[PDB]
Parts: sequence; C-alpha cells; structure tokens
Amino acid sequence: MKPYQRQFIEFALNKQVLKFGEFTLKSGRKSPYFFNAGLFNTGRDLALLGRFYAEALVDSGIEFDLLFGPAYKGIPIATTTAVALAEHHDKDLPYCFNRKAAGGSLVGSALQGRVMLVDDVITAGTAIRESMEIIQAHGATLAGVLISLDRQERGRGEISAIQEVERDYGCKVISIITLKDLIAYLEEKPDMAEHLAAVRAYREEFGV
Amino acid sequence: MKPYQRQFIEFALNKQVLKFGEFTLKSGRKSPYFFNAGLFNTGRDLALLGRFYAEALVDSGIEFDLLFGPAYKGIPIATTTAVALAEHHDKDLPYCFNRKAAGGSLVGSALQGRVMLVDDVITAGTAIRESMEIIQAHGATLAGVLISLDRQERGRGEISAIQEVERDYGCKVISIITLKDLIAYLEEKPDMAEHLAAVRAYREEFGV
Ligand SMILES: O=C(O)c1cc(=O)[nH]c(=O)n1[C@@H]1O[C@H](COP(=O)(O)O)[C@@H](O)[C@H]1O
Ligand SMILES: O=C(O)c1cc(=O)[nH]c(=O)n1[C@@H]1O[C@H](COP(=O)(O)O)[C@@H](O)[C@H]1O
Repeated sequence: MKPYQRQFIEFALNKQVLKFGEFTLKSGRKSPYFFNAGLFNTGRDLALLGRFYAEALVDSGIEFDLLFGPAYKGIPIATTTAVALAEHHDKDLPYCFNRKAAGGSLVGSALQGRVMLVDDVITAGTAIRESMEIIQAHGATLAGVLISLDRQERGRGEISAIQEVERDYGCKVISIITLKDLIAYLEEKPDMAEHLAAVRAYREEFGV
Repeated sequence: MKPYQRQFIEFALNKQVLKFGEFTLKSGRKSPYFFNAGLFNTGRDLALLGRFYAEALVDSGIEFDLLFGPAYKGIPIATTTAVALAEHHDKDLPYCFNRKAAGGSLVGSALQGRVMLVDDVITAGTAIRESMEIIQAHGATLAGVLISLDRQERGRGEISAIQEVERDYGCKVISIITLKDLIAYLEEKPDMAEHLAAVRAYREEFGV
C-alpha cells in the first residue's frame, strides 16, 4: 500500500462512494461492497479525484502521449487528471474525448500516438471495446487503461475483466486501489472486522 | 481592464485561440478577429482556462449554487472551473452536466437551486435555450451565464446576442473579455496598430 492509496480509500469512504453492505452487482452476485465513482459530484471531489489519478499515473511509469476520456463518464475525469498532471507534476498533455452522436467526432487534441485511456471502473469488459474502436480507428495505439478500482473477481470464466482487457487489447491496465489494498486497509481498522470477515469471505468465492 | 483579463488575452493570443486576419463569421460577416476556445486542447490550457473562469466568477459577485456545463463543449469547462474554484478560491460547488442522448439525464449533482451556466462564446443566442430548457425543466432557477468573449456586435436586430440572452431568460451574462478590452489591449501594443485600426473600424459598423 502506497500513501495516496491510503487517502484514496479514505477519500472514497467519507464520500460514501465506497460503501459496505449488501449489494447485488450487475452480474447478479451479491457483493459486500460497492464502489460508485458517480458520488464525486463537486469541485473538490473532482479536484482531489484527479490528484489521485495523476499519481497512479505518474507512480506507474507507463508512457503515453495523450489522455482519453470515454463517452460521458470519462470527460470529467480525463479533464481533472489533465489538470492535476499539469499543476502538480508539470506534465502537459493533450486531452481529448469522443462525441457520442448520431460519430468519432473527437473533442480536443489529435487522437495521434499513444493514448492513455482513463475511466472509473470496468466491470463488463465494456465501452473500451467502443472506446478502443475509435483509438484504433484513427491510427493511434493504446498504451493503457487507468481506473479507480480493480474489484479483482471472476467474470464468466476463470479470469477477470481487467485480465480480459489486458488479454484482448495487448494493453496494460493500471489502477488506484485493488481489492487487496481494500482488505489490507480493513486489517488496520479493527472495528471494520465485520466488513473484513465479509470481504475476506467474498474474495475467497470469487477472488481471482 | 482588470489583470486576469490582461493575461487572458495574452494567454488566448499565444495560444492562437485569438487570431487576427479576416474571418467570415457564421453570420456571414467578415470580422477581423476570431476567438476559438477549441484550441484549448491540453492539460495546462485547461488548467489556466479554469483559473480565468473562476476569477471572473468570483470577481463577479453574482451568486449561484451550482455549475452547469452544456452539451459537450461545456463539460471540460465546467469541470475545470469547478476545480479552479476549490483549489484556488475554496469554493466547493457541485457540478453537473447533461447527457445529449436519444434526454436530460444529468450527470453529477442535483439540478437544484441557482444554476450557473458556463460556456465558451455565444453567437447565435443558442443551446442556452436547450440548456436552459433542462434547468427550467427540473425546477432550478438560472443565475447566469459565464462566457469567455462578448464579441459585442449586432445580431439581426439592434441588440446583441448576449443582450438578447439577458433580455429573454431574465438572467445575467458575465464574461471574461469583451471587445472593448480587446481594443483597450491593442492600444498598448503599438505594433498591433493594423489590427487596431481594423477592429476599431469593425466595432463602428457593428459594435453594439
Ligand atoms: O456491478 C459491478 O460490477 C460494479 C462493481 C463495482 O465495484 N463498481 C461498479 O461501479 N460496478 C458497476 O460498473 C459500472 C461501470 O462499468 P463498465 O461496465 O466497465 O462500464 C457500473 O454501472 C457500476 O455500478
Ligand atoms: O461566428 C461567430 O459568431 C463566432 C465569433 C467568435 O468570435 N467566436 C466564435 O466562437 N464564433 C462561433 O461561435 C460558435 C459557438 O457558439 P453558439 O452559437 O453560441 O453555440 C462557433 O462555431 C464559433 O466559431
């Protein structure tokens, strides 16, 4: 666990973006925890959020030339990560995004070179295959996918979605927290035991 | 002319977002200058851009509860203005935006209370009437419209678009530069004389 990961969880908790209960995923499973980046609905949330993203980006070491935000749910993030990156790390990079309009119609820079794709959480090895249609549809390569939370569980097969993503676009997914950190984290909060025993239990059944 | 307006022009120039030549507006007129916020395609541009917006916001004194970014061209701005506002002024505000999808489907906070709408440049007393459909379609009032550049010229009538906007949504449009500052600015650059005599000439024919 690296520090920014520690405050992220925290950041994430207080926000309630990270919640402990009894959810029912889009898959039909019944996870004990849910992560919902949508609850980042304010300036500061956005401000911080992009501070975490830039770190994991930076602290990753992958190389990329350009940020890319998918659809709608990508725009606020790619914009914030872009500002974090220049205010905070002195990295000046070009962002753009795609117009989901009855076409590609990118908004912002080129779509030239090594795209770094950015999003919130992959569950269903999804829009990436749309998103990544564009990138590959304009003669730019894909460098990777930066996300918030790797739920680290099984899909319909033995592997996970992230894994499938790595396994299909010859790309590398980076990400801020993972299940593992999530647990690691609960081990320090003695009074999160109930959530622990539970997420501990869960990863057993489904953890990849 | 207030300082941030001075660096904005500058910022705007070096960027070439502000260009001096011979354009032909969407109206059919032949302006001597063009402003094209689209050339803000990088992290820093976005970073700065939202620093200017927050100022004019702040330095305005209007009150609002929430930021609002229209369509696509609004998302990167409302996101940046939101971060500026919290990093820089300690104003924590809730942003959201609208999903242009075959509906309202806002993305982010409420659409509750006093919206502050944010955009790049109004020319054709436009999407505001779409944008402002939403706001008024959800029981939020409109506090205003914050923009970059008031071109300060005539529409089909004696008044300008901004004026018509004020004149139709009982709202107040704020904005960073105006033609006037634009000129004021050229008066200090002795070797911008040609652009001066020209934009001076232009405002005469069309200036409101
Ligand atoms: O249902 C889940 O898989 C899910 C787990 C989780 O930990 N977080 C989470 O965001 N999700 C869902 O993942 C969605 C976004 O991801 P994609 O299918 O990759 O677009 C959602 O509708 C979330 O609710
Ligand atoms: O054609 C113009 O009116 C125009 C003048 C100008 O100074 N800046 C400018 O952005 N425009 C146009 O205004 C558009 C965006 O404004 P709305 O019609 O309010 O959406 C554009 O397509 C610009 O090119």
